[PDB]
Amino acid sequence: SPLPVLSWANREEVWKIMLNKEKTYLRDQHFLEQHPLLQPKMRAILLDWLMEVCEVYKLHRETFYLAQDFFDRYMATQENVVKTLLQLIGISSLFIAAKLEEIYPPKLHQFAYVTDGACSGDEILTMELMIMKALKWRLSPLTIVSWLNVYMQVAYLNDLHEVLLPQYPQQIFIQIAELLDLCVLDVDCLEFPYGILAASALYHFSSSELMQKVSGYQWCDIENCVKWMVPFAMVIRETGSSKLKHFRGVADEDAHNIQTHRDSLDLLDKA
Amino acid sequence: PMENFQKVEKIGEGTYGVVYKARNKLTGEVVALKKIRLDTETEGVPSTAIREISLLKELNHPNIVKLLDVIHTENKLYLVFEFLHQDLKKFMDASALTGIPLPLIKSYLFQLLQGLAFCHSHRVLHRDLKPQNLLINTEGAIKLADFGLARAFGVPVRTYTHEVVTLWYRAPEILLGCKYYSTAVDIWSLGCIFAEMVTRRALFPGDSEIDQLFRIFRTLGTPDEVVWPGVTSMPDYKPSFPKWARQDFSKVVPPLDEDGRSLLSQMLHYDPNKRISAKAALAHPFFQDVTKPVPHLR
Ligand SMILES: O=C1NCCCNC(=O)c2cccc(n2)Nc2cc([nH]n2)[C@H]2CC[C@H](C2)O1
Repeated sequence: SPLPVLSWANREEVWKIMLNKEKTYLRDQHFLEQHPLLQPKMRAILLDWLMEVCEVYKLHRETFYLAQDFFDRYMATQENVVKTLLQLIGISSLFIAAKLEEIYPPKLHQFAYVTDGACSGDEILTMELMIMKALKWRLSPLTIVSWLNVYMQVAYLNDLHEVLLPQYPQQIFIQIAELLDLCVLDVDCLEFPYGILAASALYHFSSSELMQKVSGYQWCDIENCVKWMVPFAMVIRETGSSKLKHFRGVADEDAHNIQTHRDSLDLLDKA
Repeated sequence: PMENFQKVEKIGEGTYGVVYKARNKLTGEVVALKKIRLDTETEGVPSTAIREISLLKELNHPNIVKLLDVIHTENKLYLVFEFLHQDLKKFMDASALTGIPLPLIKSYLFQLLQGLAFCHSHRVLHRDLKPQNLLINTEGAIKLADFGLARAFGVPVRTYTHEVVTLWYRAPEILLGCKYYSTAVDIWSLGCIFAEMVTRRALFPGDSEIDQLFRIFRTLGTPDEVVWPGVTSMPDYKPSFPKWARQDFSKVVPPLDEDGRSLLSQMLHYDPNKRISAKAALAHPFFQDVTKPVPHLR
């Protein structure tokens, strides 16, 4: 429990419920064997696609990671899906996400527009209901990026240990988010609890000591994740870290929370 | 589809949607049914319906009105809820001559704080706490309802929708245009509901954003950088706001002992940072008779 004492609740209870939550939300790095017509690389291409459309429409990272987590949780419920309706399943996931997370989401037709007419507004509305019925309407996961937001606040604490008004640097967040974004494109990531992936990514940009202070997790807990993440880590350092953009109409105290895209194409293949 | 469900009466229509009392006539099991016309819904399952269903799935508590099922039929989405017979405005109206007896007030508040403390520990803000949204049954229970304006907050919180809480139950930090907010807006609402239960009247019946602020000021005093650090730097704060003096709490809630007046004032602290928590309220001396011994370790 890396939270300091909370005014509103038992810091331990808050943290248990959040850990307790992660447990009632299953994931499977080996769900694409339920669909033996499908190749692991297909998923990466798709999630790479969502990130693109998220940047254009200035959607939050939380929105992207909800889409990802709706995708991979949904497929695990299904059987023998074909490449054909991967665009529909993903853009419909982003649609649900965007409606959950944004104050003023895009409108249904924008989600059909991007599809280049491979998906109709009313295919989207059909799929969204099957996805939501299939996930038993459990649409409130702790995303990979949501743990990075936790950790970054805990790292930047003072006297009156307020964990709620967000106080941390935007450029460090951007740089760790880049490493997590690349890591997600590869289904092997779903081996590691989302808490651990975020913890493990921060470790690469800091130390086992900071990681423990902010996450709780002991070196052994993240040890294997850290080892798996190594190749994605070095590949991001070989190229240099990216810069915090300002976004049009998006304020500045909110500019790190906007999802972004660079050519994470070849970058994943080195690994 | 809609199998064993006989509609018995329309309970209402009003932002929450269309809601009917229904009987499982096989079982004599009474539910509340919320009907969502998908066909007339441009943007598909409404954002407010997706958020309320996922939130209530993971909010199982005795003082939170349960979501029993979600049935998709015929371009209709049906939300099936636990059913409670009356809401607290109608109860308070029906009780305005006799008063609500102080045992029931204490009990009802205590229970509401237990629901609210469950939501907050689960990082959920209600954001629309008013008597119309507090449902009572025939066994002395009260429960939170309408999670359509509710929202999960991040441990490190983010800027949330600014159009929240109906005007009379709205916290001063929201009226003055605060950037961030969290658990304290819900506590201001219960504070307003507490006094209302006591006085048989809305505590702060404003007819506009500015009139609400002024009614708040007239009762609790125009705030300054002493009682509420940052207040003078807030977007909708105006150096011109008149200067009124806080009022004795023995005359704004006359029926109320030492402990009540304590509880309510801490529930109505101007500074969101100081406003009591739901958890801490449950541990108040006002409740000393209801709350009992526990231990602690390191
Ligand atoms: O979204 C809401 N809004 C609460 C205010 C509207 N309902 C009433 O005013 C009312 C009045 C008298 C009895 C009654 N509701 N019974 C009832 C209703 C529900 N369960 N039990 C479910 C239906 C969706 C949840 C809770 O309510």
